[PDB]
Amino acid sequence: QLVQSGPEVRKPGTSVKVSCKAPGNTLKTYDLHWVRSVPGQGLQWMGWISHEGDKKVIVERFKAKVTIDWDRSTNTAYLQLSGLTSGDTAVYYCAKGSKHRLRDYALYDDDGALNWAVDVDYLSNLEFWGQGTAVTVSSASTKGPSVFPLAPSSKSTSGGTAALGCLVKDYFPEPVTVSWNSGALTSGVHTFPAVLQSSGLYSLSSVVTVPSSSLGTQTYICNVNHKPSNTKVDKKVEPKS
Amino acid sequence: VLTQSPHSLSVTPGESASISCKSSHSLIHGDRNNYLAWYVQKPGRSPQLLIYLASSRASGVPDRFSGSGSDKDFTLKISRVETEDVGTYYCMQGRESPWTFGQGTKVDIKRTVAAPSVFIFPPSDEQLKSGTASVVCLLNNFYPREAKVQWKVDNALQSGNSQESVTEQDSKDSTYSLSSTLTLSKADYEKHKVYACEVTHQGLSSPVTKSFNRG
Repeated sequence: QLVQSGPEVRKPGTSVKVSCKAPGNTLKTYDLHWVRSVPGQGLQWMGWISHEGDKKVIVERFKAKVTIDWDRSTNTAYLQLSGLTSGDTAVYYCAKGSKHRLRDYALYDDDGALNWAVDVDYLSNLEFWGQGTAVTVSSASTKGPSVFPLAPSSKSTSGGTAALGCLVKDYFPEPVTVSWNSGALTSGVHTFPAVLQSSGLYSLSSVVTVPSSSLGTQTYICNVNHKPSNTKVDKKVEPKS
Repeated sequence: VLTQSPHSLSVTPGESASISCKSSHSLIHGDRNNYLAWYVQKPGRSPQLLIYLASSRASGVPDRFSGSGSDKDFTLKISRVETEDVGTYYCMQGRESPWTFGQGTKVDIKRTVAAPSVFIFPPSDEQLKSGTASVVCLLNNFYPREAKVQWKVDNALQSGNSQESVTEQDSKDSTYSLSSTLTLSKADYEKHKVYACEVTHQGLSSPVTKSFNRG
């Protein structure tokens, strides 16, 4: 149970500030962590802050352009990406965790007093995670999606079942939500994830398999909504042979 | 390093799944403390904790999840696997700095093999009017996720001008769907006659070519 800020879109070279926190004064005794999730590349631990506040460590990869912080008065935590590149387009996770703190070294006075001591922190777990914040880095500008029909035909029919769909092409940025018959058509619907084209614009395909008995009987309209361009699109898919 | 195994995993429902994590160096400090944890990241969800200190179950975590091993060899065991458990699992160490994750393990629900019905869609008149040609091949409801797709234009296979995506595994029938999109210029599109989607899959008795004639 951790709440983070909404998704972010940045032109290259700029900076993005990401916030995250539990409700109120919940997990003050839990350490702050930041994990990076690149879709299809794995999980990445960036850095951490001790709940005591005597530690703030950042991994060499992110050392140059990343800042972590936490002002204890609002209890709220922050992550800062600067000098953004295209390779910084990833999902950023915050996490609260427990740990072990055991003294590894000690140096004493000649009369017994402790002169110097070093502690070592051992990660126990990351128990509480945030919803996640998506950061997108591109030179592209906001562009409304072109919607084209995937017509059902003789070639797109197997047995007694046919398939049609909408093709959402060349938009920016994500996300695009696709519906069929305003939510009335649910069974057999397959909406694939958007693919990043060579242009820098996304393309998306939403399909649904229907019996050929319905092609004349029923009407199949896809609703394509794209908030960033303030566009909602209704397109009717017909069988044109 | 942390080396997690296997890279991919498929479990017939109601069986047991064993994922391993192996450290080059010791993960024990002091008395008997193995600082290695296990996590899940289900599709569309944030990571969530399963096991910590090698063998300790987190709160609200089903009894089927267990941890074992020590020092170097570590194993996550999921038994009585259900549809809920599908996702990517990660191991994480907390001994040496910096703390790192495992490379991940895609856990999959294994069903009986299902061949895909392959569909094909020519470029619409609406899109051709806009000066671009996009050809779509659709493979529906198949298992496993591994499918090989090739685009032939005048029986010359296309390379570097197509890109595909797969749906997440459907919870109902445990199958996938693939949508490949071949993009061509309007000029190049009408300079060629036949367009085909050559699909190979385990379920298929023989490689399937869904083709249409331009015009």
